[PDB]
Amino acid sequence: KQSHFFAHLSRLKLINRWPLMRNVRTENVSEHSLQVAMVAHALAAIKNRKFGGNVNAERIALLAMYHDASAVLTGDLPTPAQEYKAIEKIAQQKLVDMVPEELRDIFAPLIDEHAYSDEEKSLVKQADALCAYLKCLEELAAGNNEFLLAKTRLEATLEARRSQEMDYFMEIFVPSF
Amino acid sequence: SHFFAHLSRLKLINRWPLMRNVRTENVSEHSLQVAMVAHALAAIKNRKFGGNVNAERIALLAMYHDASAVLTGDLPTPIAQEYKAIEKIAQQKLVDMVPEELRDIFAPLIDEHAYSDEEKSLVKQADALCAYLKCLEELAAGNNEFLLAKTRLEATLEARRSQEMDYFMEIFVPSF
Ligand SMILES: Nc1ncnc2c1ncn2[C@H]1C[C@H](O)[C@@H](COP(=O)(O)O)O1
Ligand SMILES: Nc1ncnc2c1ncn2[C@H]1C[C@H](O)[C@@H](COP(=O)(O)O)O1
Ligand SMILES: [Co+2]
Ligand SMILES: [Co+2]
Repeated sequence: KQSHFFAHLSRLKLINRWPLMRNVRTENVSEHSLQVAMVAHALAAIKNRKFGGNVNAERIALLAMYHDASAVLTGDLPTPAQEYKAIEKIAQQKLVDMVPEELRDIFAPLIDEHAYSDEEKSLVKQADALCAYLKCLEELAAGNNEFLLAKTRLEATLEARRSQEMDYFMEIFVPSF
Repeated sequence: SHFFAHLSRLKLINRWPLMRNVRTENVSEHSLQVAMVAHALAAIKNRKFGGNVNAERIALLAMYHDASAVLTGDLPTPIAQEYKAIEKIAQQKLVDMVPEELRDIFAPLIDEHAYSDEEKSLVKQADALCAYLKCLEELAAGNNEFLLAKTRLEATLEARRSQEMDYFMEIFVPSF
C-alpha cells in the first residue's frame, strides 16, 4: 500500500560529499542536487536562447534534481570503475521499484540515467562538473588549499565537456566565485 | 552577474530559527524538497485526478520559490505587509542581477507574479507538506518543540487540502 520512496529521498540531506577532504563547509547531496538543477536549467536555457538549442530545460532541472538520488542507498563514492556504475544502476532501479506502479513511468525516466537523451546527458554532466568546480572555488576562497588539486582536474573535466553555453556561464556567472 | 554566486548561498540560510532543531534545515534543502513534493503532487493530479498541469514547470518554480531568502534571511511564520514588502524588494534585487538578455527567463521564477492559480496552489500545498514532514522528523527524534508547529500545519494542510495531497499523505507520508 505505502511507498518508502520519499522517506528515502528525504535522506539525501544526510549524505555528505567530498569526504576525503577537510571541508570548511560540509556539502550534502541535497544542496548539491539543487545547485546542479539550477545550473543545468540555466545551461539548457542559454543553449536554447543563444545557441540554437531545442532541449526541454524544465525537464533538465528535474533530471538534475534526481541525478544523485540513488546515493540514499549507496552513500557517496568519491570520483577518484565499471562496478560502481553497476551498484549505482542497481540502486537507481531499486529506487524506481519503490514508486507506486501507477506513477512508475513518471519517475523511472528521472531516476534511471539510461533515460537521459544525448543532449540531456551532456547538460547535466556539464552542470555537475561546474558545481563540483564551484565547490572548489568556495573552499579555496576560504583559504582551504585541499581543494587545489580537485580544482585543477575539474578544469580538465570542464574543457572536455566544453560548450558555448558552458563558456557563457563561466565568463558570466563564475568570476563572482 | 553575481546571480549564481548569490543563489549558492541558499545553503547558508537556516530555517526554524525560534526553535531547537535536532538537525538544522537550510533553504537549499527545503527548496529541493518542495520541488520534489510539488512535482509529485502535480504528477499525481495529472495521473489520477484529471489534471492538466505542467509538473516540470512546477518543479522549477518550486526550486526558486524562497530564492530571495539569500538577501533577507529566513522570516518565521508566526506585519504581514512587512514580510511581503521585504520579499518583493528582495526578489526584484535578485532579478536586477540576472543578465538582461536572460532576465525574461528567470524573472517569473524569482518574482512569482505569473503563477497560474493551480501552480500557486500546488507549490503552497508542497511548501506546507514539507514543513509538516520536518515536524514529523523532529518529533521522531524526540524533539517536542515541534509538536505545536505540527498542529499549526495540520490546519494549514486542511485549508489547502486536495485529492493530490490526500493521495501523497496516504501513500508517502506515514513512512515518515
Ligand atoms: N577530484 C576529486 N577528488 C575527490 N572527490 C571528488 C573529486 N571530484 C569529485 N569528487 C567527489 C564529490 C562527490 O563526493 C563524489 C562524486 O561527485 P559527483 O561529481 O556528484 O559524481 O566525488
Ligand atoms: N508554526 C510555526 N512556528 C514557527 N516557525 C514556523 C512555523 N511555521 C513555519 N515556520 C517557519 C519555517 C521557516 O523558518 C519560515 C518560513 O518558511 P516557509 O517556506 O514559508 O514555510 O517559517
Ligand atoms: Co552530482
Ligand atoms: Co518555502
